[PDB]
Amino acid sequence: TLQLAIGDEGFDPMLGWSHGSYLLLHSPLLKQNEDFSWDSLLLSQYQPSDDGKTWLLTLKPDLKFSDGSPLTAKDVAFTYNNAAASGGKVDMGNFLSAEVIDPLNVRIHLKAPQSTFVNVLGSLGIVSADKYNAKTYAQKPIGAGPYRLVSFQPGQQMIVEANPYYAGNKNDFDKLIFVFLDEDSAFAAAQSGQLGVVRIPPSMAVGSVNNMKLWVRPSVENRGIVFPTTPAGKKDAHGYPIGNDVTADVAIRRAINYAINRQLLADQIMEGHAIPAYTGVQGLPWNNPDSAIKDGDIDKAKQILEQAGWQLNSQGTREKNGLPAKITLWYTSGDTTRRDLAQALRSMLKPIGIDVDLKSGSWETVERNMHANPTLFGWGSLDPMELYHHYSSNAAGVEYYNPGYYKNPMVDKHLQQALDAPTWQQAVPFWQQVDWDGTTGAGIRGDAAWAWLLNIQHTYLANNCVDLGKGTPEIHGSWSLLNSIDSWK
Repeated sequence: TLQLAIGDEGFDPMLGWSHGSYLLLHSPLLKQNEDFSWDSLLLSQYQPSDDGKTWLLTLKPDLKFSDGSPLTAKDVAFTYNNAAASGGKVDMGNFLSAEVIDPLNVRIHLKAPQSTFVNVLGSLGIVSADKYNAKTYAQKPIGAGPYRLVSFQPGQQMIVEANPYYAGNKNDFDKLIFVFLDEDSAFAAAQSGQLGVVRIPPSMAVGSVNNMKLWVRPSVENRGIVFPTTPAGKKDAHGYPIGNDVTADVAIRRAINYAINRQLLADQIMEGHAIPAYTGVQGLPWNNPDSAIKDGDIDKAKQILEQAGWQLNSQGTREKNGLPAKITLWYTSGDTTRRDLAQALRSMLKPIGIDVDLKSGSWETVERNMHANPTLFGWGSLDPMELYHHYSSNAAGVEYYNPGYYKNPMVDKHLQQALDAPTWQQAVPFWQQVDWDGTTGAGIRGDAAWAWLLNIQHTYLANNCVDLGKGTPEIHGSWSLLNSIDSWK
């Protein structure tokens, strides 16, 4: 037994993998290693075709779900076909269909080559063709994860037991209880010795708890400001304004990037539980290894602005051809740390004479303003596909992606070369050129489409006897701790 307080309450793999909770009870076909390569949990073999439009998957013969029913090609095919089912929350634009070849073999058909399809194999949990959404009386959820539901009490707790049919490696906890608490009850329960693990906010200045220690775990979770890259004038299909005449100037974006002191933001806002990020894929293999800069450099930021024609006007604000550098940074309301960061960003930019006003609202309000204004966002992903979402001209203005309508046809070309690669390892050099290819890019040396700021580290208090192990950096989502669950002792 172990009791954890890692966040509130779903577990349905068809809702996708933006959150980690599905991993308690379900399993994808592959699992990512700490070094970013893939291990097969459920497959003996997988192979893309040379044209890249076909993948063949071979299941191990001895697979069952958590109720003891068999996990077969049919289940994998159903899972993929159904996740692609039209009003689905999973992104399966490039996927066409999954065919059963025999009970141990599935062929996937894609519209075009996609090096990142390996990430879908390693993320989409496999559900039962027979049992998924059957709504049968008395039937618990059925998956192939390491645990199995025993009981669920909304607003209170969940109890699970080790899944005896699990294809992977068992940990040392036969039973887990996940309690759904508020921070104060969490700490009281932690001090009482009731809880063995508690997620705490990274921005908390945590002290000592009795018989507990602090684990700081790396994450892909990040923060950044995305800039409108074109000038004002146009509108989108809902009448929302696109462009900003100030941030359309690359000198502004570069200057802001150089002026911000990331480390200082880490130490002052996030209690040192963050690291500077200069790109949206900091720490990952597909990060360009020369994309970092020496920041918190007001002098250099100033030179940058002067050489591009931004001169201090009489009001102490930078100006170019009668346009003063007055911008509004929009961010989502309801989180005091996000406000703190927004304010810090204003205060760091005053000294170079860019006047940043602050505005928050609901998502719905932010949606209307995000194409006309620099906007603070939190992203982060273990999938390089994310670079395409940020920087492809085809992602421009699709939902929350590429809100700044950034378009650079060389970056499009490198994204496409990365998608065309035959392994993710062979894609890496092309993903890296997205930032900078010797001549152009999306990154600071090139178009500075963003001011990336930080990667957050996730923080947990754990009883002294608990080892949370290792894994990939945690996702940006709730229950992100579970990526390491097969290695708890």
